[PDB]
Amino acid sequence: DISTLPRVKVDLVKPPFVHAHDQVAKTGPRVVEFTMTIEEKKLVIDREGTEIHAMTFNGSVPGPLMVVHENDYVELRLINPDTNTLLHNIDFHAATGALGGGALTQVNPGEETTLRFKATKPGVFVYHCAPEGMVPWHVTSGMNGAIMVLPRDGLKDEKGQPLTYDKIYYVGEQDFYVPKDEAGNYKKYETPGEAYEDAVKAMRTLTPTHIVFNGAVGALTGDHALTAAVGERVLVVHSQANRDTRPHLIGGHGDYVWATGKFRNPPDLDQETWLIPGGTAGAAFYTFRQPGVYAYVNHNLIEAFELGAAGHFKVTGEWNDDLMTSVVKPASM
Amino acid sequence: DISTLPRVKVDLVKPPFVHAHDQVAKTGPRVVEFTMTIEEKKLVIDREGTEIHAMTFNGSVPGPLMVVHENDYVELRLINPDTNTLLHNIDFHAATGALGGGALTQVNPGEETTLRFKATKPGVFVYHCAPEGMVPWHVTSGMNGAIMVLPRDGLKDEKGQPLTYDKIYYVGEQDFYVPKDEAGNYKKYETPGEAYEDAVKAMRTLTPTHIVFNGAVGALTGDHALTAAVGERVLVVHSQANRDTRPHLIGGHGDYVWATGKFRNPPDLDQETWLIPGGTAGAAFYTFRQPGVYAYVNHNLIEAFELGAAGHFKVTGEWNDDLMTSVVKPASM
Amino acid sequence: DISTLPRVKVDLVKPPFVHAHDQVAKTGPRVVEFTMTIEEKKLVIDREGTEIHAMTFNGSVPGPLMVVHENDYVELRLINPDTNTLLHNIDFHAATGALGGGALTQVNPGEETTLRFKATKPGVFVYHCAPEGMVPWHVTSGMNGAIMVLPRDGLKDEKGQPLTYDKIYYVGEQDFYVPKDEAGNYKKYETPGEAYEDAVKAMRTLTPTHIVFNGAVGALTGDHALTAAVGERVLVVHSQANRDTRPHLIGGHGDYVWATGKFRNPPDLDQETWLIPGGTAGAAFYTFRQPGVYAYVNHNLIEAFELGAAGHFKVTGEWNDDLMTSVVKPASM
Ligand SMILES: [Cu+2]
Ligand SMILES: [Cu+2]
Ligand SMILES: [Cu+2]
Ligand SMILES: [Cu+2]
Ligand SMILES: [Cu+2]
Ligand SMILES: [Cu+2]
Repeated sequence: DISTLPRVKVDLVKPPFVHAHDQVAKTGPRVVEFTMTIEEKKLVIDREGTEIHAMTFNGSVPGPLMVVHENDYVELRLINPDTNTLLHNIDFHAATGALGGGALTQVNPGEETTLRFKATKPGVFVYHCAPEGMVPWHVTSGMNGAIMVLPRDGLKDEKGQPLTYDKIYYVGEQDFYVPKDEAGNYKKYETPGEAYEDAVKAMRTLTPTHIVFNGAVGALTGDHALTAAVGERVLVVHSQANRDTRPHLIGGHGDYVWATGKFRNPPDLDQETWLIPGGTAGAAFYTFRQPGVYAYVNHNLIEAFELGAAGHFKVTGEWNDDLMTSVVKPASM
Repeated sequence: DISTLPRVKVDLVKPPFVHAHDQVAKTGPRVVEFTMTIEEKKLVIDREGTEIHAMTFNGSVPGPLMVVHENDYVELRLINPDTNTLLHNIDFHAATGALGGGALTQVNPGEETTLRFKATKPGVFVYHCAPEGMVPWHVTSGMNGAIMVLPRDGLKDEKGQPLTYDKIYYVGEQDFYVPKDEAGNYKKYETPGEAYEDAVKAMRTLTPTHIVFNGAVGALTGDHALTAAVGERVLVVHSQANRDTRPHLIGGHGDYVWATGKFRNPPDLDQETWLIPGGTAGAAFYTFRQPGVYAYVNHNLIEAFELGAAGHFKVTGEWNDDLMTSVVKPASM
Repeated sequence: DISTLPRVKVDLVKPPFVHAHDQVAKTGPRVVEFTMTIEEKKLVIDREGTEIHAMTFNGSVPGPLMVVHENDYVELRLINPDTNTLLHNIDFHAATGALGGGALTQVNPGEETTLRFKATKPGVFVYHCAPEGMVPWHVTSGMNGAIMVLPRDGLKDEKGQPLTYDKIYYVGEQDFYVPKDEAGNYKKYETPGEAYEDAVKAMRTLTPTHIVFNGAVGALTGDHALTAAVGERVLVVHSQANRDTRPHLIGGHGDYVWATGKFRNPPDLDQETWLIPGGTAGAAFYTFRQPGVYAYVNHNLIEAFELGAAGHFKVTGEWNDDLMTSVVKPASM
């Protein structure tokens, strides 16, 4: 009887940060309450000032990471304010039935709905909007995020021993298909409805114009680089709702990787690069051993360095000359 | 001595259905006899009436699923009637030697041949036509299917416990490259030979014009949706002879997945989406828990919903409100 | 104290061959010394005579395979002669810190440097050039290779039993983006610097013009086919620094495959085809059972047979009619 269960309200945070949670469950099963408000908004996605009409959960691309434990119930209040123009819904890949919830959560502007589902399988999972006839358009306008369903006893390695992370970040990777004219310049529009046939044509090329982390070129750089210290254990959750990616930590590794995101499987060890298929969330665990700047990229390096799928970590601490050293610094022959 | 073995004749069925077989072998090793007749034919592949010259095994795209057990012998009588125009052959990825059989099965119109091979490795495997100099053209005209080599003791989970399916379906996914003129309209042709240089150019774009299940947009919908009941265990075999795909059951999961199709490996558990590389067959096992319509898609959602790689399941039975429920149906604020 | 360790000098060989090494380590940890000289050079990459300005480690595309054991130190002397025009560096995916070494190995023409790192994780790994602001351009001009870090006790199967290879080959797969004019003809250039904005535009299409093994169409054919004998155990290391590939041995299998290349994981068994993500090296072990010609391909068959990603094995020995035979050779009905 669900009404006998504790309820807990979560207040979400903006990616790449993740709301507070406990790895090992400190309570029995609960109903975990979340609220998200849909926001259609203009977003500038590159250095050149290219502007799109983004479709967001809670104002960000990606939407926020939700965290529960296996056999909790997720109860989502989804709000579509009357300042929006389009119908939206939500499909959770974590959920069972009704198109992931999509068939039950169609909200017009000015409506809201509350969906409950049981989180029966542990892992990281994509969620995304999916309105009938308009699915890729909403997804590729930014309307996707992820949910993490932790095992009740937290994460385990390939030998069943505990893995505990000190920090967690969520990297949402977004492929955009900004329409171009014949000469190759992007079109700008007053409303989201002003793209539709042009959006379909752009999408049908299967060639993104931009591929970004956290909604824009350079979003995870500068004052907004990810941070860690030497010795810290970091979990990086990465999602791609529509298109394959291949993450890589330049200067590091994925010590334990669940490339397709599902924690009942043993992790793959010592990965250089891993493939997260489109429509999937994955997770990588790494312990930093060297200080300095790292680049976290999609290792199609054109996608990384020309299209935008690159971020930075800035790591503090002690350099280890045993692991790497410059024996003879660059100099003339 | 092969002549001392039983012979059994199989009569194939059209995809997505699968001919009758036993999961656990009820006999010793056998010579399993199959006959396929090659048919070049016009196929309408979309709602707009786009017509191609398809190259088929047994009249369908994909070709039919063949089912044997490990250490059976497969004996295929391959017929190329004189009503066809092209030379064809067959390469079985299940087989060892002679380019999968391709070097031994070149048949001109008006010829036939009989190939035998031993099915030494368990799994699902692609088969496809592969004539020297014309390989991608034949494959991407539809001339591919799959073969399942079951372990003699049937399928097993990650703990070595039995997995028994109640129903099986075969989803062949086909990338087509229909040539376009400068303005973007498809060209139509009187004969298969009328494409060749234009076909090569279309293929070299690496951008399919259509990606379909069972040979056409919408083929696995309506009266031709896949069916199941709540509680039934379903195996879905999926193949892609040329290009990566990432299947996903919208509203469900792959409870046990062999993404690259080979049954001596433990399955991956609880998959949302999985990557089947081009040139591979994979298999997913799911037990339905909720009734209703499900969409089975390639989760590049542009490929699914714009290019055609989407089908439906229609599931009968009892809705489970514990797993999912609408707490507050969509309504005005 | 590293100065107390033995030093051993390796003399590299041209791909697809691999320098001499021992699978099971016959010594304790060592400092393994390598020297590579960067060469910018014109390369003809296809049958039509298309010429690019390649950027190479040691004169070849790919760069040579380096082989060490886990917990050895790699000490690389990297030389950029004054006959080159560009700055270069090196990032080892095997290494920890400083962008894989890239931050420590920037060499102008006329400079050299010596980097040391500890090979702490076993596997095959990509290495590539990565100069700030010019990363994909250098990589997709050929400036990448791989390093194998063997476990000290050699390779093991999924049951922890030894796997010993008789022969090893290294297949580097390269995506090139040769700029085209409006009509579709390739542009030719006097210097590497003559591409830059045109190179970026070509890359941004995400559509390679050529995908080759060992630096050219047909490089691993004819007198340069790979060779083996029936009964021989062969390890094929395959790398792709920028773009996914899906290798397949036509007529064979990957008996044991580490698709993402990391030897602390059990291999996948009986693969038909496997996905090596861009930015990764993988390895496949096969025992030949049939003589004849095999084709080793990327199983996007357009990429193989139209764009160049195909090579051959020529295998000597005894045909096994139990595994495959032509029962009735092609003939008229
Ligand atoms: Cu939406
Ligand atoms: Cu989805
Ligand atoms: Cu054919
Ligand atoms: Cu094949
Ligand atoms: Cu370089
Ligand atoms: Cu790299």
